[PDB]
Order: sequence, then C-alpha cells, then structure tokens
Amino acid sequence: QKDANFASGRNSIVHLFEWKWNDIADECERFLQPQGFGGVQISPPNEYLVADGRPWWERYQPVSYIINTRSGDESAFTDMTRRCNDAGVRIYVDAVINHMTGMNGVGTSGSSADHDGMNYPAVPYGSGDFHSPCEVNNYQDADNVRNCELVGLRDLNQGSDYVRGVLIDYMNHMIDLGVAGFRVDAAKHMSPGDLSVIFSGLKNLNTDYGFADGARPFIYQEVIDLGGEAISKNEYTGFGCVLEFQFGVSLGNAFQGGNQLKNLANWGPEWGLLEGLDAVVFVDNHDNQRTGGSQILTYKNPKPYKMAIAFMLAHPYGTTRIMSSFDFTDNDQGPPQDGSGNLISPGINDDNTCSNGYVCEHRWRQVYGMVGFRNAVEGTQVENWWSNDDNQIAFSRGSQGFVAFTNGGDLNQNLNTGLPAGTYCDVISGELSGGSCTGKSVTVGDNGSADISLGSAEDDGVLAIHVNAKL
Amino acid sequence: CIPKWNRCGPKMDGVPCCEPYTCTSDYYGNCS
Ligand SMILES: [Ca+2]
Ligand SMILES: [Cl-]
Repeated sequence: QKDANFASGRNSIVHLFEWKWNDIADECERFLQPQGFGGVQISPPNEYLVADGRPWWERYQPVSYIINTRSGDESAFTDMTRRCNDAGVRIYVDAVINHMTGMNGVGTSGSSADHDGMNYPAVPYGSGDFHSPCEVNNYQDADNVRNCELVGLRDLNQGSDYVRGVLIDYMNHMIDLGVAGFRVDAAKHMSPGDLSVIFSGLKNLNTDYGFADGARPFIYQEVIDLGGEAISKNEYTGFGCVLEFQFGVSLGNAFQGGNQLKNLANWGPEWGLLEGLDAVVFVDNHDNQRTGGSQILTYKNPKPYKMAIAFMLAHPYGTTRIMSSFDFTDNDQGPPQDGSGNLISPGINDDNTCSNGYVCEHRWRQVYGMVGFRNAVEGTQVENWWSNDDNQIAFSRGSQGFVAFTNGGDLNQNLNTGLPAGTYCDVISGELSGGSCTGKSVTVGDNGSADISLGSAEDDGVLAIHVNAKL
Repeated sequence: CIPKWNRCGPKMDGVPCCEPYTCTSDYYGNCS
C-alpha cells in the first residue's frame, strides 16, 4: 500500500491532467521512460457526467464504472497500460468512490444518471446504497463530513456490503488491466473503517504487466489536513499514503519570501509533516492551482515555482508528484476541445514543448533535469548543508549530487559539493550534450570544493549538478 | 462553513466558505 511499485531507477508520478489514453501511451515511450519518470496519475477513467460546458470537474461526478470517457474506451486503456508498463512507467487511477452525481443527466458512455431518485442503472445503484441526504457543512463534526453530501453529490454508503462489493470489483478490474495503484479522491469524506475493508479486498498486482509476485496496489489518499478539524490525516496512514497538503503550502510561502530559506534545514516532520514514508508530496495539484489567492505556486509564477519543485526533487522526503496542466484563465474551464466536445491532443513541438493548450511542466528542462537528479542520488542523505544565514542555501545528496538556491542576493561562494573532481553540467540551465554542457558548468576540485555562481537576476534561482551529468 | 482548501460549490448546497475565503467556483471548487 505504501510501495509505489516503481521500476528500478525511476522516480516521480506525473499527473497528466485530462490526457487521453493514446497520448499517455506515446508519452510513456518517447519521454517518460527516457527521462527516468516512475509513473502517471491519470484522470478518472470510469464513466462520469456530461456537464454543460464540459468543465474539468465533470470527471468527479461518476455515473458508472464502465471504462469509457473522453480519454478513451477500455481498448485504448489497455493499450496504454500495456505500453506504459512495457516502458517501465506505472499507471495510477484516480478513484472517485465517495459519490455519484449532483444532478440528473447522462454519462460519457450513455448511461442514465438520476440524482433525484438516486438511480444509476448501469451499476446499478438505488436509494438504499446511499446515505440519507444531508449536506457537509461542519468540519468539526467527523460524522457530518463523512456521511453527508459533499457539494450536492449523492453520497455512497461504503458501509453497505453491496456497495463495498461494487467498489472492490471496480478497483480489481483496474488491477487486472495493469494499474499499479490508486489516488483516492475525497478520502477525508469516507470512513477509514470502510476503506480498510475495501483496500484489503484488492487483489495483488498483475504479474503479466511486470510486477513482482505479491506486489500490492499503491494507495495514496486526498485528505487535506492543515489542522484544526475533527478529522486527521493520521487516521488514514495505516493502510496507505496520504497526500501531504501542508508541504506545498509551506514551500509556497518559503519560496515566495515569507520565510528564510535557511530555515529549511530541518524540513520534514518537525514542520508538522507526516513521516516521509507515509507521504506523497507536490508543489501544486489540479485543484489548488485554481485559487483566489497566491499562496500556492503554479506555472503562472515560473521562477519560484521551479525553485520549489527543484527543492522537492533534491530532498529525500516523500514520494514526489509533478503536476502537468492545461492553460486556463477561468477556474471552471475544461481542457482543449473541438466543436463536438472531443479532447484535443497535446502537440509536441521541435523544442520538446507542447502545443494545443497544454503547459507540459514535466517537459521543462528544470523539471525533468531534477527527476534525473533524484535518480542519480538515490539512497543518499542530505550532507554538506550550507546557508548564508538568510536566503541562500546549498547541500549535497551523499557524494552523488549538489544543489544551490538563492532567493536573495547573488550567490558566489566556494562551497564543498562533496562531489568527485570533474566538470559537471548544470541540469537547470542546460544538460550534457555532444560532450559539452549546453548551459552552465561547474568545475569540482580534488577536494570536492567548487566556485558556485548564481545571480539573483538569472532566469532560475537554482543550480543542480550530479554524477550522471559529468564530463 | 467550509474551511480553507476544502471542497465548495455554493450554488449546489448553499454552504459557504468560512470567512474570509470564497469559493473558486459556484459548483465545484475550493475555498481560498
Ligand atoms: Ca461520504
Ligand atoms: Cl491530490
């Protein structure tokens, strides 16, 4: 439940938000595998409501468990799992199991959705499978939060034997098709007692897709615990990992100048975070990048955003997830689509960037370069920690990688990188190509010492080097 | 009321975000 089941020498899960199965299959082979990524978190693959305007959130209103959505049908889904698994890239399903729809309509596969009468014929679900209506309105009351309707969405009763059976069948069907685990949507709105039963009924991973015998599905749950509520994230770590929301909030503040970087020296549980092995971390996610404030760093604030992501990937704390967005100006706006409502596939430009309205943060040199960094320093710990007692910090990961940051003033120091002598290519400003560094390079002396230069006016406020990008 | 970062959609159930936050959507968003 806490083992991501990544292939050897891989790290990070990329949320390919609203991507189609065929495109993900291509991405696994042409980019994710070559760059050392570990997996992909896909949007809900089960039939959901066809809402007016086709907003991104229609995917969070299930109509049934038939695998047919705007991302593709079951055939396309299997093609994706076969190809991605062959490429050593795992697939994680966004499991929406707390509710159905908030209104009447039809699903992406044509199934009927009767919110009013609580009838979902394709499953089937009827009134007796739901909690009596009431609305979630008091977060100081755990029963209200879990047993009532979340924003008008009919609330399933996971206490029911019939419902548990249906959910276990859905999830086991996904396991049969080669998925490695699940992102559990709105876990805080469900009872741990029911979830433990459901997760225990899940079969081992399908060895036909390259998993070891006895491999268990990876479980990571959305709780959103920032303290001061009836429900705690600690109630869910007995059977899986929890998405650590405090991580992005604290990092977003620090890297925006709300806290001196030197204070990150004891970053981890001391800051109120979950124990590392129980956490899945991220800078921003599909939900919080749509905010009425600026506490969360997103692609729209590039510089500090890339700095926070780099820190996340350089630090040994938790399992890392990277957001991959589509351009948006409005919060309800759905992904790129044509006149008929079909999704428009991301186009890959000559400079490896995407067209057709996708941000493709995972294709940014600074991001994939750091995924490479994380692979190179696997198994090491933070060492050679340095700071100017303000907003300039640096540290190495064993003797395999070194990273430096500045969020105030120019960094010009002869620091101990802990790395073997040689010339290293800075993976943030460039990479090793044709036998030379396309960007900046750092010369490490016989003692591991080196002149680190990083102006506060450069496009990036981070410099990273490692043994796999050495000349 | 709904505490910060949690699910909201006032037009659906009339439940408001706790002060001083507002919902990013009328149907399905977060309080921030
Ligand atoms: Ca519930
Ligand atoms: Cl999440």
